[PDB]
Amino acid sequence: GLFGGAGVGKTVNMMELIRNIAIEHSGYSVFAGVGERTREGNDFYHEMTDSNVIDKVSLVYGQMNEPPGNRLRVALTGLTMAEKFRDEGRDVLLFVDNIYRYTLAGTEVSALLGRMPSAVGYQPTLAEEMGVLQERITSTKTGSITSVQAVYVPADD
Amino acid sequence: GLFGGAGVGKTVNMMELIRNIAIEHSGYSVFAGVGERTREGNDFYHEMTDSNVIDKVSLVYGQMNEPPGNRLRVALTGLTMAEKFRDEGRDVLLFVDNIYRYTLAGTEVSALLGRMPSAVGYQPTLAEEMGVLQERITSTKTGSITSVQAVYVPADDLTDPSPATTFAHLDATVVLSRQIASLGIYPAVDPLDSTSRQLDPLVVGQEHYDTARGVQSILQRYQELKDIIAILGMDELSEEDKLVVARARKIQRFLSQPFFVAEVFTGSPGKYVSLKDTIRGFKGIMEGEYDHLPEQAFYMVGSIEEAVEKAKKL
Amino acid sequence: TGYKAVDSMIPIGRGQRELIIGDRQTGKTALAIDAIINQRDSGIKAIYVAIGQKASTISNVVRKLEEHGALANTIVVVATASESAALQYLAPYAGAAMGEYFRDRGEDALIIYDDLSKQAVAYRQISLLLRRPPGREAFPGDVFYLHSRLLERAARVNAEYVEAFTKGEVKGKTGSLTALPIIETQAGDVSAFVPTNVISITDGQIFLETNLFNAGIRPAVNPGISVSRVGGAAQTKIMKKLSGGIRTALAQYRELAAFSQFASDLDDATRNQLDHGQKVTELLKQKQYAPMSVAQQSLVLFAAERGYLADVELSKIGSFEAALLAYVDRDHAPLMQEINQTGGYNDEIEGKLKGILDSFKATQ
Amino acid sequence: VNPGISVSRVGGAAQTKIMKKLSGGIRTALAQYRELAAFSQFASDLDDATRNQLDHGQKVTELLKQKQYAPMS
Amino acid sequence: LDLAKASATDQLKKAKAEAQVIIEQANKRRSQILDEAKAEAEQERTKIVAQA
Amino acid sequence: LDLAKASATDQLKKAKAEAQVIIEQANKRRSQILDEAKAEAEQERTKIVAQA
Amino acid sequence: AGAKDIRSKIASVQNTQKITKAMEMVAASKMRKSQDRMAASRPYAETMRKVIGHLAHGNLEYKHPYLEDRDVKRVGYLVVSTDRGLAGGLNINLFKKLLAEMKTWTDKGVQADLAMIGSKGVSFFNSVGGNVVAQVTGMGDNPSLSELIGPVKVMLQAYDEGRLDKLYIVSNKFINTMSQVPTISQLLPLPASDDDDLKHKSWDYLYEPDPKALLDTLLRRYVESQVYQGVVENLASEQAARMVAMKAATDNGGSLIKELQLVYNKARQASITQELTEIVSGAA
Ligand SMILES: Nc1ncnc2c1ncn2[C@@H]1O[C@H](COP(=O)(O)OP(=O)(O)OP(=O)(O)O)[C@@H](O)[C@H]1O
Ligand SMILES: Nc1ncnc2c1ncn2[C@@H]1O[C@H](COP(=O)(O)OP(=O)(O)O)[C@@H](O)[C@H]1O
Repeated sequence: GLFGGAGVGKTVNMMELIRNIAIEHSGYSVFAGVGERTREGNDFYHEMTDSNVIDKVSLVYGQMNEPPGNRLRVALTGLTMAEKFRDEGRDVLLFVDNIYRYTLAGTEVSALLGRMPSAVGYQPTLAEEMGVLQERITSTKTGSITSVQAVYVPADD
Repeated sequence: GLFGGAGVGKTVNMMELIRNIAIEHSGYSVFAGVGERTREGNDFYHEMTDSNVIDKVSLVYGQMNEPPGNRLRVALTGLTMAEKFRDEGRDVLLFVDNIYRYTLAGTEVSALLGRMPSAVGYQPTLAEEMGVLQERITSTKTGSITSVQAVYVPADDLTDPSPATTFAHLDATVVLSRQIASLGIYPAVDPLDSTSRQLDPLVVGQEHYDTARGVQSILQRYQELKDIIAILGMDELSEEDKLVVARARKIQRFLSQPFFVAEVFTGSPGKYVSLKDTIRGFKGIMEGEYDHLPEQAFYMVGSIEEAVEKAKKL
Repeated sequence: TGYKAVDSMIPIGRGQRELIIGDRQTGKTALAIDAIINQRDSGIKAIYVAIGQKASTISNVVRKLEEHGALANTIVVVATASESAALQYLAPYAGAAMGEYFRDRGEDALIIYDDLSKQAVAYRQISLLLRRPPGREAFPGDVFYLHSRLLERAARVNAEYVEAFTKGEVKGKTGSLTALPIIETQAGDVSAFVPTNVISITDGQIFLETNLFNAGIRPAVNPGISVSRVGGAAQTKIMKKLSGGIRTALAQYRELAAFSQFASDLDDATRNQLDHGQKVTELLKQKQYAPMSVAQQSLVLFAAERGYLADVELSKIGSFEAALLAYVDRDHAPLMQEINQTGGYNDEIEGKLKGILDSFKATQ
Repeated sequence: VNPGISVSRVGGAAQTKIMKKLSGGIRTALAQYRELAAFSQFASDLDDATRNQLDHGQKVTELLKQKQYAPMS
Repeated sequence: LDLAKASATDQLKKAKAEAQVIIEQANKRRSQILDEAKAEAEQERTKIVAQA
Repeated sequence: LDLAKASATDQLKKAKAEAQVIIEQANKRRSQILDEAKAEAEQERTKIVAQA
Repeated sequence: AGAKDIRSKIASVQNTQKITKAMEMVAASKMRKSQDRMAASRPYAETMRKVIGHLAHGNLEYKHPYLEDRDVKRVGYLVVSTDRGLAGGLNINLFKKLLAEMKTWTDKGVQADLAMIGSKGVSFFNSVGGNVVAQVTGMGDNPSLSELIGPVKVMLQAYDEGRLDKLYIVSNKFINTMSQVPTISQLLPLPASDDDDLKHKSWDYLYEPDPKALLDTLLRRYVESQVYQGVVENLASEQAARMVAMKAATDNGGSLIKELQLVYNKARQASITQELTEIVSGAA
């Protein structure tokens, strides 16, 4: 869990992670995001040049207007990816964007079901999806299945 | 708009409303009863007759027993009739009350209609009715129609779209309240929120405009003081507070006023009260000028002098 | 925007949507009205929308429209008390239609939507009318998508609008779309799933305090309860420069406030925190109708910059003698040409700021 | 944990002459060092009553804590 | 003493009157400015509602 | 010397003081007028544009 | 709670009643030590008057300097004032009656001269205005005659100088433990004790000096230790009603606890109510 406000050099330190997870660590350093600001995402392509090391991680993005399934989709294919990296032994360590997008995302999900959803209509099993989640991320046999844990603050609940 | 449920003096306040109404009446107008106490209509009507007043004014009469179909029924009669008058009499004017009867009727109807009641039961779309009619009314080129009305405040439920939705259509909001009743003021109502949209500090000047702003403050002033005064008693206060609460009991009381119609409800008639004086004494207690007159003399006060005539005697 | 503080709290730029909570019968429509001062003055591309509208408010409103110098600087179609719950939902959809002919024009598109609840319970009496189980308040939860699709559009000027307008006959160019939110509720209730999720989407959130204009202070709003993300980045170098101390008295004054909590607790230092806090509090105001000069930006930077912290410290002399400094502009306001021209921090000016304060001695 | 706010049906019912008998006076005395501490701050000068109690109960109170992975003989 | 307080006195009050005059210059100066403003404004208005 | 000096400074001071006091008062008058005048011009434009 | 409020709140009312209960206790021990201590200061002043007469029968045949106290220009005055809080309202009782007496001197119209002791009425008569040639303040609980010295010969001038004919002397006291005596005196009277000045000193006391000196300074001693006693009793009153008010404030919050009992209890019922409401509604 990552709690901190601003001025992180999170992109800087990410370059230290390039300088680490890519460099000072070998294990395949992947990351992904969703729900950003358009040209500010393009400015994270600018930053992608700042680190320049963007080559470690495919660029796959949500752009939050993406519908709820669209918004909530990318992960398990992400496991078709660590199905390389960790599975590739080059330990999958992939940076993890957005919980509020994911928390609220599963909310909009079980809502759309009209089902008895989780409390306050959230995704009932979203937590079980966390059991599947950490269930995915382990220093593995294959390669350490690792993830940068930082949350779109589910309203910083 | 006239808020308050009935029992609030929504009508009994509306009594003096008929007094000074008459005072200013001087127009071509008509009115009618709805969901009303019967003999109220009987002898009240017999006051119109007593006033010989029914001349310009025909009255349908609804009673508390009425049919809902009757209740909401008299509406379209209002429609066609106004079509007659406001056009015809370019003077058209009326007053009314207790519509929460009608609106409510629509609510019950919704599910009764098998229609989805609105959320928590109203006529599902009933606001459509609301701004439909509030729409449907105008002081017209056809003719200017001055009018006013009440509805039962839903046991004074504000979020009640009766009150909630109501805040929309009305130009100036009113409340017949237990507050000045809790205050025991001759009014027995809650103004403090009421907005006169016509009050422009240009228009008002700062006579009325300024005096008013001082009200907003002093309101917040003694209002605020309520807190810690409650806490420790009021001892901890700087005395200036006591100046505020001073003009609060005093001047606030002074607002409470003789009004001629009081004679009925309050066996004694009070006094018509002119506004220039209101600016005057407004200065006086604003000055705390007298400062001697009891809040009592101020309570139910006549004018500044009348309350100052008090201040001599009282 | 018509308050000096308008900019001062949170400047911005094209592409942005900030919520401002609002107050019933407080002006927060009439305050909300009081906004457009600089906008009609802006004579720049904007839009606004209304549903279920009131013909009186319509009429007198128009009266202001002519009163508003521009009245043509932007257009609005009108939807009244009969505008369909459908149509209610429709206007937000509607704006983009030719709004492109600015945004696509690469011009700033800009819009204003209000009474969005009308679109919501519009979808409610729709949904119950649809006999369709909606979200709470009988309206479907589409507001997410409804304001996903709806809320998406705002596009700050950017040239991967390379097809915007002429496509791109350049027009290779920067589609600017600045969004104008309207946030109000009875009590301003965020528990609305609308106010919840919608609240999230906000690129700024301003709480309006009924308190100031309630006790009457003409500008009423709730600061810091008002929080907008765009901020004084758009405050130009001086506006950038001088804009700092705000939350300070929001602290300090209010911090000074805390001292009262113990009857007779104060300190001369804290007394200075009610001198700046409370007296500098006495400084600020914005009217029922307030324009803002932004050459007034200087007017701001005075109190610290000039001795106006002390100078004419009397609110009598603050309002009065300060207005008499507006005189000193009448006396001397030659360079303000080059100033509002400039709009940026340069000490070279700041000399003229001190000697300005001398004219303020002359201006009392 | 909450001190006797945790309330077991069984308790010293199973406790022995040392345990039941010898070990008795706990929780109320606890409430003491608690309650004895209680007034101390606002109204002050707790005598060696509370000192010699609250602290004695604060001292013994200190002797209470048993870390994770601590069984007790 | 005499020399000092004297000079200070005279220069002081002289300075005083000068100042007062200055205030007057600014007074009907900016004030007259106000009047003229009134006039021009008037013109603009007549124009406006004429246009109406 | 001493009492003299005292009165001299004190005086020329005070004289300056009332002097400016008046000056500001008058200036306030020129303002007051030019205000009233401004109001008048307003009234004029009003009527003109109107019957126009 | 209540909803989020009435209980967080009402609990704050618990912190309240509790807090001010600890106040009742604190200000109680305060009261006990306050009078208990407050009783001490009589002994040598008592002696002073006693003997003062005792000789002063035969001895009184000589001269009285202060028989006028100060000469008549002012009828003087004296102020003591609060170094602390929670005691009571002798700001109102004493400061009220004080302002009153002032009006009586205006009625007289003769001059009057006051001196602040204590902080508060230093700030009353500061605020309320007046003439305090000396201002003393806030010695705390410790009456000290030597502390009084600077004040002692502060006043001793004008009085000795004959400036302030009579004077005004105001001292709180605990009239009972319950009853608290705010007192105010016409000071700079000739205190005029002729009592044991009835019986010619029957033990003919060889007097190393002449009397009138000891009249001045020793008199200062008598009235002074008198002052230590009187202000002490002012402290008796002080911490007494301190404990009192402390208790009552400890009381107030209960009613609130009742109301919040109606928001958490009544709005408890209400929460239950909506629970039923949308329980049904979403439950359809
Ligand atoms: N900045 C302001 N200072 C003082 N009064 C203001 C201000 N803005 C608007 N008002 C006042 O508000 C009144 C109109 O109230 P209005 O109905 O606009 O309140 P409201 O706050 O808009 O309610 P809502 O926002 O729900 O419509 C006008 O009389 C106007 O003077
Ligand atoms: N101005 C007033 N003076 C005295 N009593 C009033 C006034 N206004 C309202 N009331 C009180 O309100 C009570 C209810 O009368 P009614 O008009 O039937 O209330 P409502 O209209 O709310 O039913 C009356 O008994 C009356 O005493």
